[PDB]
Amino acid sequence: ELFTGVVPILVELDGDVNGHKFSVSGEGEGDATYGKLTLKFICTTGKLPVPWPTLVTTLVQCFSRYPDHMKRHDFFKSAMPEGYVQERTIFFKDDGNYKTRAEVKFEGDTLVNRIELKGIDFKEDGNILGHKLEYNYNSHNVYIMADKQKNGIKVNFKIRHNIEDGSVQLADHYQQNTPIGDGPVLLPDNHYLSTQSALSKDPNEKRDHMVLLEFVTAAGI
Amino acid sequence: ELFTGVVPILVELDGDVNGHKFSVSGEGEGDATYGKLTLKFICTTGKLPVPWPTLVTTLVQCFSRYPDHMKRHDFFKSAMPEGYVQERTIFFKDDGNYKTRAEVKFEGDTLVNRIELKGIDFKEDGNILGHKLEYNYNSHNVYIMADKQKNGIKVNFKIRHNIEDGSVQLADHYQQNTPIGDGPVLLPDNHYLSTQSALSKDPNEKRDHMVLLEFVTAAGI
Repeated sequence: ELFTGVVPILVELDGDVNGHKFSVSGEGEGDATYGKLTLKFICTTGKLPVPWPTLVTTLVQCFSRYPDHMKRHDFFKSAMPEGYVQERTIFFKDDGNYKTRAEVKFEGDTLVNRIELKGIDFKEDGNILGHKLEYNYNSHNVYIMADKQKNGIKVNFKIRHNIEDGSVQLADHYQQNTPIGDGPVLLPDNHYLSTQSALSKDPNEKRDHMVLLEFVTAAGI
Repeated sequence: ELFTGVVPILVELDGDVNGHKFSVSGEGEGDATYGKLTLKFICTTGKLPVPWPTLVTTLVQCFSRYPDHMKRHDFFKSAMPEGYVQERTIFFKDDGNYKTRAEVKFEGDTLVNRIELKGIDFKEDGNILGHKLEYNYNSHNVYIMADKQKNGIKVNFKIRHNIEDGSVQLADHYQQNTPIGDGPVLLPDNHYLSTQSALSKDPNEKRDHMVLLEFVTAAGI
């Protein structure tokens, strides 16, 4: 019953991409029982140097709806409330790469996801730094597998960001999660997470930001 | 100022696919100024014979946010409140096809979209009738062009529905819209509509249904 109700969420990211330093603070709430996520992110350091869509996977998979018969495969919720470290190496096809480390744990009533991001090799003529990506999102299947030795899971999927000239920027994701505590955690059978995401703005919001709504449901078992 | 506020929406579809007759009633509201759409659809004839995702494009493009400098390209809103007839021939790659005719007009305070759908050639072993499609949606760019002679627009795009085995069902859309009134309507320059859609369920909803949230913004000018 840690996630049985609507849980408040706080996201804090400090990043660095080709020297361009910035920060993003996010607020929202998620309903696990429904896999619904509702968040708002403001770029507290001015104008975001990178497209908002490229930070979507970075800025809380524990809010996924795991159907009843899969509750024994929910590593995310089983690491709570102590948490898990989420690391990723995301490769933007024919452009730079992001390296992010984040710890997502409960801090009282709020589920907090603190992250650090470093991105490099981004061409200044590229989609990413060129800001040639459209403000929208597709739906992908996120693949999970247990990592026995490390006592976590290995996750992996490819994101397809849309470019304004009907092209598609691919972004390969290499993700790993380990619990932060020493208590046993649920190591799951192979399965994926079907996730849908939608980006919108906010009229009454003056600062640079992104509104993100997202639905996630576990499957493959 | 017909669409300046939140407008209520009513969708009514009666369909026939390979003989399987059914009806879908939908309710919701849209905010044009924001391009946000929020609708809920119930299958009033029992269990929907076709996957809910295949009816998404069928079940009100006048709720798109047309940035200020494009208000002269908004055919949809310029046909109001009298309306427009929206016809489509959608071809499901390697499977059947849908033929839908719908009139969408204002009926008092509510924007009503009444539709008739006939689908044929759907293989019983196919994705569609086989219900092998996942309950989710991608984002596509809907292409508009004026149709001088007919006094409307020709619209066209391809939808990529996801299949549970990481495949992609393509669905070619051939759409045409003509005003219902004889007053002059705005014929637009070529441009597209960037649309994002997300499907979800509803806990307190017992009947067969689909919850659809959708963001649309005009571009290409």
